[PDB]
Amino acid sequence: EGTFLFTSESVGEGHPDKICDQISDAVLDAHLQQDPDAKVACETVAKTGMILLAGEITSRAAVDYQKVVREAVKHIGYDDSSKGFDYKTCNVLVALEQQSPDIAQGVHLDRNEEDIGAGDQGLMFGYATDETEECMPLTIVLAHKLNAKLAELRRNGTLPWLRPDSKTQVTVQYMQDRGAVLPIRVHTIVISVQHDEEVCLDEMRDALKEKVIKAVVPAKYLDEDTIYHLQPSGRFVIGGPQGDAGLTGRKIIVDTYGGWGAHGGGAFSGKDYTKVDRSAAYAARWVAKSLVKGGLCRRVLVQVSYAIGVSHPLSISIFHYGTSQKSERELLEIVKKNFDLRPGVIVRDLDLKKPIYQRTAAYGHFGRDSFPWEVPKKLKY
Amino acid sequence: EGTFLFTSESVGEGHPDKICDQISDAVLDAHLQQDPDAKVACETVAKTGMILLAGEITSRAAVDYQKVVREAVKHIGYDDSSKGFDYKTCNVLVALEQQSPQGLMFGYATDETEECMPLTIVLAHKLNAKLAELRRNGTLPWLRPDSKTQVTVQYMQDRGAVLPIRVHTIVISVQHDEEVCLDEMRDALKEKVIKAVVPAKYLDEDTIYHLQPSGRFVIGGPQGDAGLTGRKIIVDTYGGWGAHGGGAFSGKDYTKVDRSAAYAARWVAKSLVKGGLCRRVLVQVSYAIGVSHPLSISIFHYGTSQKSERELLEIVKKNFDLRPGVIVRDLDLKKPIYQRTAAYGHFGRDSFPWEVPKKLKY
Amino acid sequence: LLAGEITSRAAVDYQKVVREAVKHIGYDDSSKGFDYKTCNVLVALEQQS
Amino acid sequence: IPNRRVLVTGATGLLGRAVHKEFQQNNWHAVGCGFRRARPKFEQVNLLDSNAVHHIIHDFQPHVIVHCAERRPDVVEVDASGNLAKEAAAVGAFLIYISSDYVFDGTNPPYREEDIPAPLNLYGKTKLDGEKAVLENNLGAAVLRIPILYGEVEKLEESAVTVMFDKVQFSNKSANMDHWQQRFPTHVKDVATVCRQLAEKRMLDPSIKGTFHWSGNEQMTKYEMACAIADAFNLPSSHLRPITDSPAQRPRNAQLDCSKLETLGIGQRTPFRIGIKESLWPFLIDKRWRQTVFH
Ligand SMILES: Nc1ncnc2c1ncn2[C@@H]1O[C@H](CO)[C@@H](O)[C@H]1O
Repeated sequence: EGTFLFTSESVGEGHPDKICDQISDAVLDAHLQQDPDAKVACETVAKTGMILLAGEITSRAAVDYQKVVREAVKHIGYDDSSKGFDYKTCNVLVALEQQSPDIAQGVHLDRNEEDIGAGDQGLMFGYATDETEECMPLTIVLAHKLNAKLAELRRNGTLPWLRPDSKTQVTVQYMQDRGAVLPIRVHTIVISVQHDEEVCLDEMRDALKEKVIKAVVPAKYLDEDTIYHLQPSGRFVIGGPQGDAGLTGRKIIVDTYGGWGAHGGGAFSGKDYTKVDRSAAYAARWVAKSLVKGGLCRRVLVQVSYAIGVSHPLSISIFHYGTSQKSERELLEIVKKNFDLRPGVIVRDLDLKKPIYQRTAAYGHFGRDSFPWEVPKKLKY
Repeated sequence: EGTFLFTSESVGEGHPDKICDQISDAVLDAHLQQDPDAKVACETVAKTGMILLAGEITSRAAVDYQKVVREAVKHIGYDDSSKGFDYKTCNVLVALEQQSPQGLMFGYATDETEECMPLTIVLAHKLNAKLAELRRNGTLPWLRPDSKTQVTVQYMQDRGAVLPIRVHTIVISVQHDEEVCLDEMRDALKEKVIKAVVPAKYLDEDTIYHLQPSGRFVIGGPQGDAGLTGRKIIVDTYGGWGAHGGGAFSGKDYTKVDRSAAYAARWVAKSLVKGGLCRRVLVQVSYAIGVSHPLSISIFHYGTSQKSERELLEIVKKNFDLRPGVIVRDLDLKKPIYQRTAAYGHFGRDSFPWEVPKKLKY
Repeated sequence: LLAGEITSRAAVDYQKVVREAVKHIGYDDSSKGFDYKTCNVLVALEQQS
Repeated sequence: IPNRRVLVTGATGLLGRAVHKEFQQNNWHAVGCGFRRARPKFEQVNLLDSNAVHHIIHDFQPHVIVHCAERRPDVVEVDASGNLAKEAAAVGAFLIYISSDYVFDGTNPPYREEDIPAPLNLYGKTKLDGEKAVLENNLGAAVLRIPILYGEVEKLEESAVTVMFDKVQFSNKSANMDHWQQRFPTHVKDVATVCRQLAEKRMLDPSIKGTFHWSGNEQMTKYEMACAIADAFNLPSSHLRPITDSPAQRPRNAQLDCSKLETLGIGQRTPFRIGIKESLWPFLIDKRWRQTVFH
């Protein structure tokens, strides 16, 4: 047949590499409140006792970094030596400078806003698939919503023995179909998630399966052979930044398409609208969703690239996996007519100065209701 | 038509995110060179005057991190306060938690270059390495370590494979001194660098040049931006081409499938194409929990093979042992080599094992 | 945080030293402000032989 | 959120994917089933498993049912067909047993809702056996008959009209094409609608049955279809031999007669220009070369 397997993963708010992605976006949000024109590249580190901030910021705003970090760590749910970590008593080192003068003069100074140049150079992709309502790959959609379900149940209390670190791998048996891909059945699910001392191992799997999995996954994709590795580590209560090493932007395939389509390198969190690693990556997603929802293809991947201090993209590229009647140039030409993909227009079109980034820090940036880039444009061809 | 664009990027040795990647594998080299069964997840954060080492280690080794850190920075070429950084003064904090005793990997290869790599990233790497070379001759003595490059190729689709027709746009930004004037640099980047690196057939008079489009690049290195280990994984792998589950390579030891199985996946895919069976291929190995052997393997040959996937797969099963334990043995993954990988990409390089095709009996 | 120059043959588990001392002093839970189990330990010693 | 119910057998196959979806875009609670490729889109139910069949008819409570139950050629050479009518009639479900024109001789056009059946082959015959079986186990059932079906296919072999497309594309190969035997292409999307309206009209008349005929108004042969198909994508047409030989089993025409069924405002006919052009664009060479999991 054309039957392949495929796996994508997500992680919980309280996984180190996602604590940083989220703290960084907190500091971003912070600055944007008092100053929407703040420039922010805040990379964050989480070691056993430590959250260290590092990066560069230009922002009129003054921010209490101690508070923003600790408030977000608290929101994440780490508050005792019982758990790995505790906002009340943790080390917070700051190493934030003013920003490089050589970027300022040749990126954002003395320029009519629609013609500000790229913050950096680089390449960004953006992808879409008719395989789900949200135009995202089932694998990565299910994967995220498991860690979402987990956290929701942690917070509202029905599963109080839950603790914020988690990981979820979701393997699906797919089938080709005139270029598009058709999910058939969930082949394997894995869930390790940090737990309390009290609750025993066999109530936890019983729980994961009926409270979490069954809620999230439509029974159509499950059958008898569907395999479940729920808490296959066992002794996962010692969990979080303790023992470990977090960094912002070490979960970029989780942050996006769970390994589908493509990715051009750029990390999202801790960066503002001038960093095209983020802005043009939300835009390219906007494009590829708008094309699919507008019925032009069932499946599409889009690439753009920028050069530092240059407003227009250096190259747009459309691959439609043979799923459109229109050729690939025909879609590309439609995209020229309907999108201005300079970083100064994208900020308007998607409102990228509002302090909303801490939502995007976990459970993925793409395929979610509220986000500006997820609202397809009515296209005029 | 059936003509398209595609772009890829690389960075020079001096880039803060890549500085970090070198130091993490420098630290790995250093440990294995004593205990060759060392277990290592070494992060490195680099920022103005700081190198921070973080994350679990288990080893029998005694490593003078000061020596390791500084010897890498010295090598990379940051030796005076004027460049923004100096291995003689830089602060070296260390937060490693030593002791003393699942998913999916992708490989890719293409017929479009001698090294079986998407042309876009090949040229991007060569430009950064060329710069570094010229810096280290003192042919271009006004060079500095941090740089960046991006190459947009104009391809043609052809029967599942891709045909590079021309270079369409090249971007180079490199850190320089405050003496040399702007024209001298852009005139040097074109002739002594780009024209030395790129086949003259792919260059013509429409090829768009962005040489120091930043305008002025004196402040850089860990100064100009924060740097972190494993933040350039698409530069480290296939430049946007192929696929990527999401493994950061550097600072991890051979016991990390993310790194070892990735290397083998490349080894395979390259062998297949070098072996005359495919023009292009992606190889997708999915390890599951409780299996020495890869549970599944899919081979996407973009229809460039006279053989079926099943046919192609079988060849692999009877040529390759992809049990993690065997991979480390077959590819000699206990040598203090890894620092050499952490710059100009892990794939497409001849010194490396996983880049030497296994000749295929089938 | 540890700072400053040493010259020695001994190899020393600074993690161990710093934590077993902080325990003996009696900082055992984050209820108290400090904990030998959860605290960061940075080392910045400049050691030769 | 809809009330009255439809079950579609062979809803994994070409005819049934249209039948099921055509009900379920005009407010019906629609549930197709199939033996193969059922999950996730349809229920898993083997027709020759007599227990499982009633198990789903019981549970769901279908007011109207539509049997279709392949890889077309064949076009050269059952019985739970009717066992379904037994079970379907019990629960008060109007069964529509889709059948082939191949039940006939093929000597005078047309053939009527009434005419004498005389099958010349394996296939033709056992489609008759199914009509008896269906109808005598329950004389409250329509035997809606159809000609050759093209439709919007997933693999070419799903239709005897579509299998030809490879032949039509490659000029470098020459192949022959059957002109001896007359043919009658019909969209499954149209049969989907005739099946839908012959059900919404089982209330506006509470007793309809006793055989029904439906076809498309576009007379062609394998060859004449092929050249339309070239002319839809604008391809070279002249690598294609006609024939009037018999490379001896098939009918040489049948043609259906849709008097009764047209009468009640029950019909739809998508032109073959478009019908087929919309079906076969994904199997253009250039689109096939472009259809891979990764770019
Ligand atoms: N003035 C500049 N022009 C172009 N690139 C730069 C400049 N300053 C820093 N960079 C590069 O871009 C990244 C952050 O913008 C840094 O890691 C560095 O490699």
